[PDB]
Amino acid sequence: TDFLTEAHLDLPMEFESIGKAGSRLGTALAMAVDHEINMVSLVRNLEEFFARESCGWCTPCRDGLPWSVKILRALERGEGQPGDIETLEQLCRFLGPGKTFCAHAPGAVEPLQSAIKYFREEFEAGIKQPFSNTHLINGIQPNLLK
Amino acid sequence: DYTLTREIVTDPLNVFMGKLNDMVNWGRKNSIWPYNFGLSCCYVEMVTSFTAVHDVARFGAEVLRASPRQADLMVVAGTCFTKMAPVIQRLYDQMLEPKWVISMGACANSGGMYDIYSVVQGVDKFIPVDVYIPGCPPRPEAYMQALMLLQESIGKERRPLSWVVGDQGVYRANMQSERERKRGERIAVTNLRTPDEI
Ligand code: SF4
Ligand code: SF4
Repeated sequence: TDFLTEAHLDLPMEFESIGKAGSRLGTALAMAVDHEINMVSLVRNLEEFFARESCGWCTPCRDGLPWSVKILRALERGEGQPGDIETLEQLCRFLGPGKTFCAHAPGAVEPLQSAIKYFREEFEAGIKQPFSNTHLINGIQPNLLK
Repeated sequence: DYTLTREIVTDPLNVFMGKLNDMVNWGRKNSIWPYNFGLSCCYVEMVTSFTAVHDVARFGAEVLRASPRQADLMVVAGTCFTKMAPVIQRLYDQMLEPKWVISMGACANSGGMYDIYSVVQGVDKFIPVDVYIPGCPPRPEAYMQALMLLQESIGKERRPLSWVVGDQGVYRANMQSERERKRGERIAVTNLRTPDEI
């Protein structure tokens, strides 16, 4: 289920009330997160659970949850690179209902998108190195994209 | 080793006759008069070799002739188009002995990149060739290198001294291929300059 803030504590625990708030009622067994919990680490733990509990049938869950896991591991270690949060947002967009074979991956991407929406400053703090996907090959001048 | 035309034979070569035949070959190889014949882009690099920045006149091979009777070397530098092939054959037939042929460029060598309905696949389909130059085009110094190869071929050949005295057969030396001669130094190359610099 999507994370909610302190201001959402006043609405009733019904299906449509939580659904209009941007989350799901789910099992209605709520979990509180205090200020001492890093949201990047928490969402990393959640996505490690969800990626390792993929059944492996369909491509977006099976091959997109581990990418989000690796991005969150890099963000937790301070080795994030530009485009990582954009990749996470696109993963939340493309793992929604109907895109995957079952509802496991939409539930996987609900906390990630909610935490990026509400606690973006913790995710941007993990980006500390420039983007580098290629090493230099001696004798070949790279195509310097702008 | 030698090739006979009138057959693979041995070297036929008195001590005055051998020296004077060597002087004949030296005069022939140091006085080569190419024929002026423009086919395609390879001719542009050939006349680039004729100019001042290369100066093929140093070898004595700048005398360009518009008449095949006064030309000893025919440089087929260009594509052998089907309409031009009888012209090339007639120009080659109009030349006088001794006559040598250098194919310049992939078109003259084999047809090159034009395996097409209107191109003869190489000038050796109908005209004998003594020196082939790969390239498209070969650079002017490659033409000069082929000229030196032709001089080495000329200096090792035996031709009839006169049409009334002696053997009238033409002997052409079966020289070692340049590929096998340069295989010793070419394979030993390890590192080349990187293409990023100048
Ligand atoms: S979304 Fe469902 S069907 Fe697809 S791999 Fe994940 S658990 Fe399996
Ligand atoms: S070999 Fe290449 S450069 Fe020479 S005539 Fe043919 S196309 Fe032109």
